[PDB]
Amino acid sequence: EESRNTTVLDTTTTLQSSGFGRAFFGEAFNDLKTLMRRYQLYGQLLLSVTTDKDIDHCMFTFPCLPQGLALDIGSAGSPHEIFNRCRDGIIPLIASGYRFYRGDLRYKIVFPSNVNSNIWVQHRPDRRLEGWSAAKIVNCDAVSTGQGVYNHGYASHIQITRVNNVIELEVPFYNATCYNYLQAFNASSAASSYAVSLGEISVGFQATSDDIASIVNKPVTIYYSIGDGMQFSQWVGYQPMMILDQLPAPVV
Amino acid sequence: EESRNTTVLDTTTTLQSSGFGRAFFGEAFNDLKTLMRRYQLYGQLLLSVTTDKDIDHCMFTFPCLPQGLALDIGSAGSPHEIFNRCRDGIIPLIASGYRFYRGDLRYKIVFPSNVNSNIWVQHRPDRRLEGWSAAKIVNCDAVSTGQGVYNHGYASHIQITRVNNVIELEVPFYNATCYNYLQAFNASSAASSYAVSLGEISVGFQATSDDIASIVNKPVTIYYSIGDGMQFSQWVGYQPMMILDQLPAPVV
Amino acid sequence: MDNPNPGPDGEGEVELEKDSNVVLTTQRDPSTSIPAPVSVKWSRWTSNDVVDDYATITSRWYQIAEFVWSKDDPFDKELARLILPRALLSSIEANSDAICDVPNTIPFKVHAYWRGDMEVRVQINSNKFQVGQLQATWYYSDHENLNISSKRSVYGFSQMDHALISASASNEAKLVIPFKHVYPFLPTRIVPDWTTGILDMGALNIRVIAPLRMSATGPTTCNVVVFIKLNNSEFTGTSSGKFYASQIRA
Amino acid sequence: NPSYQQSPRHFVPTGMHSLALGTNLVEPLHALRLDAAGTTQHPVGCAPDEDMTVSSIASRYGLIRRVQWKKDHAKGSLLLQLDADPFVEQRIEGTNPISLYWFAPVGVVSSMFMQWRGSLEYRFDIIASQFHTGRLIVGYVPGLTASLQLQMDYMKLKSSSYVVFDLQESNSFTFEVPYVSYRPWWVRKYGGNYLPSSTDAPSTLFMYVQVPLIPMEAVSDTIDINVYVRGGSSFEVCVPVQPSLGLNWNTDFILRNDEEYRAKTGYAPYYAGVWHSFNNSNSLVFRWGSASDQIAQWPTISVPRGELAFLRIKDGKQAAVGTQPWRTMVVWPSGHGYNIGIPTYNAERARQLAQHLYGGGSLTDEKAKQLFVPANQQGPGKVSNGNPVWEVMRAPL
Repeated sequence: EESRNTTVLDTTTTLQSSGFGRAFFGEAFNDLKTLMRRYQLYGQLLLSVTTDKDIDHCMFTFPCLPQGLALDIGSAGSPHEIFNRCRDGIIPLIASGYRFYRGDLRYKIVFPSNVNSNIWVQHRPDRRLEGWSAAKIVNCDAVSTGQGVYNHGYASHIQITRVNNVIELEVPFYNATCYNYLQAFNASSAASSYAVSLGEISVGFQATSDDIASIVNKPVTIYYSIGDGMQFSQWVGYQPMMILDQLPAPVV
Repeated sequence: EESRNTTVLDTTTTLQSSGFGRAFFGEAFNDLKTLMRRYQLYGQLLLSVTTDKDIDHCMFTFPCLPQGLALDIGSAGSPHEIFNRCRDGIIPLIASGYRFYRGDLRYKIVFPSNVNSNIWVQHRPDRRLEGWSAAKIVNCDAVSTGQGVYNHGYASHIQITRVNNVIELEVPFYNATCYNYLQAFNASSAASSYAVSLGEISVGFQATSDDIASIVNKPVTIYYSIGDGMQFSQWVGYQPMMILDQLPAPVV
Repeated sequence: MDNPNPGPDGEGEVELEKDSNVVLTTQRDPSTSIPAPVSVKWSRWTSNDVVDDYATITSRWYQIAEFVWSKDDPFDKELARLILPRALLSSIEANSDAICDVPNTIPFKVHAYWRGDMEVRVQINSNKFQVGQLQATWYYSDHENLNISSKRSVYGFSQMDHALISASASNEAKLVIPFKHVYPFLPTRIVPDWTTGILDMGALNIRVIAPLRMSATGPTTCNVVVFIKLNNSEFTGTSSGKFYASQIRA
Repeated sequence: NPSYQQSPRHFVPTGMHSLALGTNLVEPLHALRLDAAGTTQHPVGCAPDEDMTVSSIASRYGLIRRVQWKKDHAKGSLLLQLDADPFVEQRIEGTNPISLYWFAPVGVVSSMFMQWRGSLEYRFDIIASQFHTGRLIVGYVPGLTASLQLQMDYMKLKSSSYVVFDLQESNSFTFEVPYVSYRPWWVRKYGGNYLPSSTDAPSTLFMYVQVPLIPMEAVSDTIDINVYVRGGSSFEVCVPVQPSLGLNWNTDFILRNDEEYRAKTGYAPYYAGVWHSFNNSNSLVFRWGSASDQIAQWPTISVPRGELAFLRIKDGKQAAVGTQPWRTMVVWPSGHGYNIGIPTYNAERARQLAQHLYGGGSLTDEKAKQLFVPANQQGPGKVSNGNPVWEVMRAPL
């Protein structure tokens, strides 16, 4: 068995416990979950209007999942260096170790400062994620379905940029499942598609098209952390890693 | 021995204690450490974009150490009069008296007001300081390593300039050392390099290059104080001083 | 403590392991590994329908798989990746006969939904002078993880709990696999909400670790057989077997 | 309605709750949950099997190594000398420029922390028949610099702490690596992509064949040996920093070579457009936006004197498309302190224009304006695909 230990061959004298730095730094670290609650970058984008968006329109959408979005290096023309360089990040890295999770997520989106416009945010649990592809931010365009617009019944909240340009969301767990998949999701069962993301967050400005131009190419960082209630389940060993300092230099 | 007193030759009648001004000014001063907690200027700069910085990029970096950064008079073309004139400052001056310290630091950075942009701040304990040279503010440029960009695991915080343009940081002590060097640090042991600065703070705007131009040559003051938990250790006598009012006049 | 006294009977004690009418045994002590704590029954939450285990027949052991393991097999070499609930049926279908033919598997022909823990024994008759080793590793919902192909290696599975089988000891590898899945139930057939990946739970898999080694004139190969008890199960969703369809060939 | 004449409180606003904090700290939020006090609940059948915990992970062996151990090995012969750090490696034969690596779980979890300390453990599994017999040291030398990493033998190794083992009946055991350093903790071996501040391991493990294997003729001379790392019971980490590792999920990377040329960041996608300050919009110029003065800005080409250069995209598909895709361009200063990119019909018009501007001729000049592409050509005004690379077509002037 994996954890069996046939025969210890101790040489060590007892070593004093640090209590995980509690002895020194005054704080324990053994509880990985509390570390999990520190926020992490979740995504990044420049706003990019396409159609003359109506106020109804969501500016963009994304699946809301612990695993982290499929990593975005960005284009060769426009690398997102932080993923290009600072690969992945902690929370997904630990997510690598488990096959299931149940619980919530925090986000705390940061809007560009320069704009004043009021900002709404839908949550749509209804949406199924579909394939690990498109586990990512998406810029909605011309309205067709109700997907591209603000929607009624879905829970939502509206930050006022003029008051403040950073919303602090909390995403409830809502699935008719025991608990969701945690590794990268290839899909299979049509039902299985519902069984991953907590749902689908979406964001839209109330700005009219005449004003919307100011908002173009503005940065929008997103963060997240597991929101206390989160619970990973089944252990799984790690997939192979890629060393970061081993990454190539930009080269002169 | 230094503190020995072979033979007192008192003439003095007993003089009433002021209790260090407690008797008059209503407050004691004997406790130097509380004085230490008053804030001091720690650095100063004008922001200076080089490369068309990506949002990932730290705008600049600096070692975080009690001793104070290596003093910056500034260029002959552009003296920073406060160091050119008001040499050093209190906290480093007292730091002169000890060979070790252990504890924390407060900072309270002040950003330029005119900009609206949101501002992030990494802490990187990982970085070793290297030589007393470059114990100073540094403007990071083209990304090569992950040094020049925002990073995941490092603790960080984001002020919103539009809400407020002054962050109020607290830097934890994190070293695998008993306690760090306190005088100017020439380095020696490669390990010794880790044994000084609490780490390395870094700051980056989320502004895109199109907007970043507004931020050019904007002042950024920095402050600091020892954060209560700080503890100096071994006594050391002072190195020779330079009198301030003795400093030369600008001359007409 | 020693003093062997081999008899006509042989010598060593033999463990039993009765279930239903099936009974099977080993000389060696099983190398158990249990991925998870035992499952709660969960019928409470999702079935008005009559719900029943058929332990009298479901609990019988049955030979889902068997194979040679020659020395020729390279170090990190899978010998099998058994999606389990599927392979119990897929194997019978591989025998080219109906699911109804085997007493173990008839209810699936009828019931739509199913839940329940599995048991897997992996017996072997490696000769003592033969040397090698196989790890066995259950992996939930393996199919759902697209990156699994990367992980699917001994270094990977080694990190999670796993049974071991020395060729030398010809050790048996017992293996509890309590039910866990995103949904509480596995359909036995195509279902309005899903079809694909029917009756999957992920897969057991047996990457070779140490390849057989021997004197060149020694017994070149080895054999392995796998049985699967299906204990604390529950069936539900009564239906005509006509609705039932053959498992994907895999 | 009494007046409340008493003095108002006097705070300091800040825009955001702390990020790094994550413990004894209520953290206010705008829950999208309907109930004011609702919380995720775990059904007894959905109960969290796993108490995620540093030790909980660290206490798991991962295979890390596969020594072959032939009969013929000399009694002095080494088998391996991996370092006494959690960050033990196992390279995969990834053909990718970024080769992947297996890690023991303990190494992975260690990677998230600047510092670590305590004992490790190496279970050894000598996959061997009982008839095989042998003996081998698995010593531990504290404080080896790499120069001293060599010079080793089992015998010098014996000078430091070590453990002999006798393969006969039981065919496996578990060595337990000591933690021995001047430092109470120990800095991470690697770090985020940042080579300095990547201190090496305190000490190094060794394993020599103390007594050469003596197999029976009826069994194989070679014997597979496997090495399993695992965090020791004493093992622990402390300070959380950027993990030095990345998932294999997306082993993709982009070098920032400067040789390729393209629009300044935040100025893409760009489209051929018009701009009143430029030829009174009578000629096309790239715009990253529609609102006035959203001209795409461009990095300054370094043209050595006596020459000229003009852009030509390496991909026509990514080119912004007016009446035609704009595969050719000449970047010139706006005169407003930045470099506009001017679409051209072809590499030649761009060339002639370069002959002009690098000839010191002005944009205002007819020679230029004739080469300027007229506003009517804007057509659809399609944006460039992202920020496509532009080949720099240098020519002597």
